[PDB]
Amino acid sequence: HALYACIRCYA
Repeated sequence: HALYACIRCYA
């Protein structure tokens, strides 16, 4: 949804 959570998700 936002770039930062996308990062969280892949991490």
